[PDB]
Amino acid sequence: EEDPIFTQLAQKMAAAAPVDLLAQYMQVEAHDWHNRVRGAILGLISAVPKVGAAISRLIGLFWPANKVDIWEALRAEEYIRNIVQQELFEFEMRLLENDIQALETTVGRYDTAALTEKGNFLSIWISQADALYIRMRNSTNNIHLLLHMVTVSTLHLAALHERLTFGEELYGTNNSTNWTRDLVDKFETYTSDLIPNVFKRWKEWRPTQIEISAWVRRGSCGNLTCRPDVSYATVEDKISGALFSFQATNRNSTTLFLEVCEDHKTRMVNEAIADMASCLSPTFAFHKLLPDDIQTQFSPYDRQQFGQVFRGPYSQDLSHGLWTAFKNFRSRTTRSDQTLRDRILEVIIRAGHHVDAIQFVYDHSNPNLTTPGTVAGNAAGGTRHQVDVRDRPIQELRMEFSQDVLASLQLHFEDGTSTRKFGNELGWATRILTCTAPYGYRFSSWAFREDPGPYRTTAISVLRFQFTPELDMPLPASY
Amino acid sequence: EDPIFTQLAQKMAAAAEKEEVPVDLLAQYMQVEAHDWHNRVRGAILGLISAVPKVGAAISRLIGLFWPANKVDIWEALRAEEYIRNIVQQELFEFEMRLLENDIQALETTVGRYDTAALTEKGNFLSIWISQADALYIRMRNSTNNIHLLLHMVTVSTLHLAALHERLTFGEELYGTNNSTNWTRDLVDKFETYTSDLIPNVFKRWKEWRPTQIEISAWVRRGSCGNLTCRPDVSYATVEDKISGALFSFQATNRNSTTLFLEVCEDHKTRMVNEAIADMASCLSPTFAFHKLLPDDIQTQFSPYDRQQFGQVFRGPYSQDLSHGLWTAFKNFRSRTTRSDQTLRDRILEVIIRAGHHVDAIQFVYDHSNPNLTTPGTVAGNAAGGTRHQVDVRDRPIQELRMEFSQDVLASLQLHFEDGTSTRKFGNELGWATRILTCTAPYGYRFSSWAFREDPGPYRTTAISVLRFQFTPELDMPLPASY
Repeated sequence: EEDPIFTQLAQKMAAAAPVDLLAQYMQVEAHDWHNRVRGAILGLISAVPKVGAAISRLIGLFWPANKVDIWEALRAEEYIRNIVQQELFEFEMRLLENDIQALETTVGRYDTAALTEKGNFLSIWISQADALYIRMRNSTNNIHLLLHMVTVSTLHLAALHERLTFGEELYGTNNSTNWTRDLVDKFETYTSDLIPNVFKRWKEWRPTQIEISAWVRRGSCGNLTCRPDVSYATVEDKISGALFSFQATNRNSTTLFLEVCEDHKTRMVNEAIADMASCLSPTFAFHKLLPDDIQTQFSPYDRQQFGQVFRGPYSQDLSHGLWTAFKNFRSRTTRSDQTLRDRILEVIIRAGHHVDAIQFVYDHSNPNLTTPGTVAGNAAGGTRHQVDVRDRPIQELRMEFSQDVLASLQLHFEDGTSTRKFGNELGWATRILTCTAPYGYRFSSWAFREDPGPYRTTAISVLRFQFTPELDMPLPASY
Repeated sequence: EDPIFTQLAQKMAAAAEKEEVPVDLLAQYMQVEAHDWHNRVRGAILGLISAVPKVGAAISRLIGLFWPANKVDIWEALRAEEYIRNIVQQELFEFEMRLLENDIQALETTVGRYDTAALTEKGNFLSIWISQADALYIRMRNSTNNIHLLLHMVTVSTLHLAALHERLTFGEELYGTNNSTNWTRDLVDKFETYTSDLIPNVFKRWKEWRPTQIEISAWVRRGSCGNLTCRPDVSYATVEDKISGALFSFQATNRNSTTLFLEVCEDHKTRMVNEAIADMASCLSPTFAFHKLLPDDIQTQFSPYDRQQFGQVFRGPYSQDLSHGLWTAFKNFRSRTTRSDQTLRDRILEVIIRAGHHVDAIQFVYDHSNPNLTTPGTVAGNAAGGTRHQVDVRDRPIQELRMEFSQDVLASLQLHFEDGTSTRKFGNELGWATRILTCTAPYGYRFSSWAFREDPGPYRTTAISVLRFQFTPELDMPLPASY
């Protein structure tokens, strides 16, 4: 007995025939919790001017009849395994169970209350949500509860928004100055203090779980041969479990492999920070709960912490698991594009057998003009492809590496459509890597390394992509 | 920088001037190093027959491969074998090797003494080599963790048979007497015990153990009507390999069952076991060349390897469903093949690929008793659909197959050849691949057969949704130039 959704998706792809709607749906499900939190916030802004209407929608998303609840949906978040230790926030949540049930009881009582009793339950809701967040924030394992803090802060500000929006209906008085100040103050505490500061503590911890080991065995002449010196190094992430091993003979050095190991650590930390930033990105929509007339007085998020996140770098060298020889490893970018403009209008790709050139083309203060990015690679080589990405944001970039350089590039758009693969039309890809936008973030910039390629022209050997929060990200239909 | 990387870079630049699709010589070299131990063992065996019969010459060649000046030794080359992490526990054979260190050191002393000795002294040292080599293998065989020393057994059995071959080949000028009858019987007897008893039987014990490291767990949390909602029943299942660390997770709401996900978890376990067996089979494949050490006139009297254990190994199955890590709903999972091609013929002459937007049909064309004729295999998929691509794989064996999956079916196929050249990608010329999977022949094995599952694709035609590839040992596999 199959779940009917898979049947409908198979028929929908037949009807369309095109986009892999099956894969599309499952990628939405991977971010179920994320979509619920965003869905609940968007509901508070868009919903009919009717007391409890938006809150009823929030309850439907967070505590549906036929689906997992918000707390267990949280457990299944795609990125969770790379950023926090499941077992630690499992323990903390056993201590918070009765406080969470109490808050849920109050949320339910507000929903079912007559208008004359709603005001009382909302006050209790506000207090309970406030206390529950303070508990999580004061916990020894607070950094592992960061997604639980996104959930509770959402419930807190939902109630504060409800109280301001419908305050005269709930209480009768005109205390809108107080109701406004209360929303603003708790908005500030979360978005300017508690979320950034706990994220900073988390960011200091995450790299400590990646251990670099370097050692040597001195050569030995005995009966049969003279065995050479062997220098070794390993970089292991205890969270993700990713392991990269290096060794080189006829060398006696504990420093030889530190640079490439540190580059791998930076890369793993980049991936971890981007994942966490994504999971916190729903809190960047709290800004939209503030009255329109004061929205320009507040930042939607802490730009130092969340303004810039990275995936990669990517290279043929960075993909190899176990080295038996010492190479001049292409393990990081050596050139960064402009970052001032954070919206891409076009991507220019020159390509023949390999990728000849990449240029991001950004927006301009004057919306009629554009800001040409740095030209990576050979500006004269191959065929020039101008991909207009106005009205189709980039969701994923696929890179193929061959002969130690970038062989091809392909863009995957938000709606699931894609470009042609540019370069390596006929050839075999040694490595295939997919750079996926952190959910809630857009491509904002990039960095690269250039090297002489096998055609004795400038090739792109290393790529790293930079992202900034997307404050106007559309949700899937069902949300 | 190691001078090899600059050399490889220059060679690819030279080739780029002439060839439309040049070979990744860098990747090619690094894939040879990934199997350094394997290549050394094969190179050592081959060198006994390859060399014009000259006393000590083949043994000198073996010593150069096993204990070089500017590379790691045979024992540490072993540790770095690509497949090792999927098959054996390193800590367990580390523990055993510490107990065997002084015996290995003794055998190595004797090998060096044989190599450096004058002709009149060589004979004595070779006899000591034989005794020490035999004794060391029995210690590994009798070992508590013998299954984890299988690659070490491959190494010692090579050293043991190398010496027995040397004694038969040069026995007259070593010892003076002609005892070729006894020397033949000794080589045959040890060849037999290794290839027909000890390697097959320890492999059987290993094969019994490897599946036990894969755990399947199923449980349910029943629904609860409290204050604010009625929480639904959730059914869970997991399949985890404690060796590779591979983990696949399943859950479905509004279902109360511990049986729902057992079939898909069992199919994952079967797939994980397939990949492990193929990995280990590859590692033991150099012992299949022991046969070539036997005198030409008796080679037809012996099997080069145990066909039941090593005749057929598998990689996959591969499908879009099988690649997904965490499921939040129940699907009719496409997790195993439903139809296997013929297996009687085990040499492929051609692969026919029909493709349009996706792969329409695949057919393997095998050898025939009559070398003028062929044996067309079963046609998988839509025999009429797409553009027909006939790939002649006479003179270019298949090293790797690349599969792209999109819309729950096979979107494209691409062939990677032994020499590093490839075909075009057939299908999905302009599209985005949901999943990309590479099926790499176990090193020492060639593609011998395949199995598949068919499903209706999005274009209302028969599509290929699941692929599994079967392999048989390649007894005439060439070595890289280096070896």
